[PDB]
Amino acid sequence: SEILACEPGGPPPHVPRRSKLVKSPAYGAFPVTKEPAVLSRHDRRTEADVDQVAFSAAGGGDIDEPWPSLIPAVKLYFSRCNFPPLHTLTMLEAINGTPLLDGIDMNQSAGYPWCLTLNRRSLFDVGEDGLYHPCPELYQEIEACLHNPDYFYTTFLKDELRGVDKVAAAKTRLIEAAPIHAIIAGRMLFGGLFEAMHSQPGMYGSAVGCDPDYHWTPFYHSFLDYSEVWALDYSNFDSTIPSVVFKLIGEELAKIIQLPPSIPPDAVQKYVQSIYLSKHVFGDQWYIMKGGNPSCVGTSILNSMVNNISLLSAMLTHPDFDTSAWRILCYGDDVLYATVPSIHPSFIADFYHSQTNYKVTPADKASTFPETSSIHDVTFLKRHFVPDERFPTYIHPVISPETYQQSVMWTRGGPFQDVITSLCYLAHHAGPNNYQKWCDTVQAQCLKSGFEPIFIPYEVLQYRWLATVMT
Repeated sequence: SEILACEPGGPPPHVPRRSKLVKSPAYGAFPVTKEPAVLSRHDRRTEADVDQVAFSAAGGGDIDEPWPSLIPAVKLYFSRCNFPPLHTLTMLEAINGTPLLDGIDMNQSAGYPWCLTLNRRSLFDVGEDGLYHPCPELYQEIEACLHNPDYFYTTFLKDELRGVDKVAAAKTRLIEAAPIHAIIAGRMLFGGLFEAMHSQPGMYGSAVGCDPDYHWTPFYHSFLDYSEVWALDYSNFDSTIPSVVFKLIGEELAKIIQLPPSIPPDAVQKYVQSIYLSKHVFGDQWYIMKGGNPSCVGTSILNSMVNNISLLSAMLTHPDFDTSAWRILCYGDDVLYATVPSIHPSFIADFYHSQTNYKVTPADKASTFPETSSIHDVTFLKRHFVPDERFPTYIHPVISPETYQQSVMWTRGGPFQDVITSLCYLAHHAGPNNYQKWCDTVQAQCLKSGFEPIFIPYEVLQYRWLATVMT
C-alpha cells in the first residue's frame, strides 16, 4: 500500500498497551509455544519496536494500473459467478437482519467518533415493531455516509496469542474497525450481495459465512474432480492488495447492484473507494492508506473476490490453463485451489513477484511448496479434511492440536469453563481418544490450580455433529 497524510477528525482514541490475556488454571498443561502478542513499545520479551514492526509491511507501494491478465480475470470470475440483478437492503434490514443475513452485533465497538463516549447499544431504540431503530443522530450519519462515505477506521494492535518467535520479533497484527454508520451504509449498499454469498458458502469462490462442522463435507466433495488440491497463504495480504483490483470490482458491482431513488447513482463505486483509499486513526496518528483494505464480514466478502480475481490473473498466464476446469475457495487470505491440468503454486508465486506486491507462501509455515498435494494433505482455516471412520461421505474439520492445546492455557477474564466448552467443539474431531487425551491433560493441570473443568462428553459432540451434517 501507500500511506498518505490525513486531516485529524477530532480527539484521538487510545491504543491499549496491556493484554487482556492472562494465564489460565490450565497454563502448565502443554509446552508453551504461544504467548500474547507484544502490545507495548517497552515489552521486555522483544528488542524491537512494535509500532514500527506492525506497520513495516505497509507503505511498500500501490499498483494503479491493471496488469495484462487482470481485466480478463475480472471478466472470468464474474462470468462464473453469474450474479442476477441484486438490490440494496433497507436501513432497518441492515440493522436487524433478513432471512439470509443476521443483524449487527450490538456488543462490538461503535467506532470513531462514537467509541469515544458511547457504545453500540446506546445508539438504538427498540421500536414497537420489536426491531432496532437508529437514534436521530445515527440515522443522519448513515444518510450522510450514503452520499459521501467519509469516515475513519480505528486501528489497534491485535491482542491475541502468537508464536513465541513472532513475540520475540514484535510481529503483532493490526485490527481495524469501521464506524457503525459506515457499517450500516455498507450493509445497505452491498447487503444484497452479502445475502447471496454469505448464505451460500462454497459458491462464488468464497467460504465466508461457512460453518466448518457443516460445510467441510460439501467443500471436500467440491474438490473431487481434481487429483491435486493446493493450499497457500498470503503474507501482509491486507497491505499488498492493489487499488486497481478493488476499483475494477467496484465497476462490475456498480452494474449489478440496483440502487433505490434515495441513493446517488455512483454510491457503489464511491463506497469501494472509501475501502481502497481509506482513512485511519492509530492513537494520535492520522493517515490515509492508498491500497489494501482494513482487516469485518463485508471486507472478508470483498477480500474473497479480490483473492479470486488475483489468483485467476496468475493462472490465466499459464499456457495450459483450462479456463473451465478450476475451482477456488477463499476466506480472507486463506485459499484452496485446484486446476486440471494442475498448476503448481510455484508458478503463481513467481507471477505474483513479477507483476504484483503479493508475497505468497505455504499454509503450514512449511517455507516451501510440496511437490504434490491432495485434499487429504491440505489445510484450510487451520483444519484438515478427514472422512468419518463410520460414515466416510461426511468430513470432519480437524483443526491443528496446537490451536486448542495453547488457547486453553490462557483466558480473557470470563468464566474459565466457557473457554473449555468452546474448545471442546474444536478438539473432539481429532477422534474420541485424542479428545480424551486433551481433556485428561487439561484436567490434571486444572486440579493443581483449584479448578474442576467439565468437558462435553464425546458422545454428545459426535451425535450432534452427525445430526447437523445430516448423517
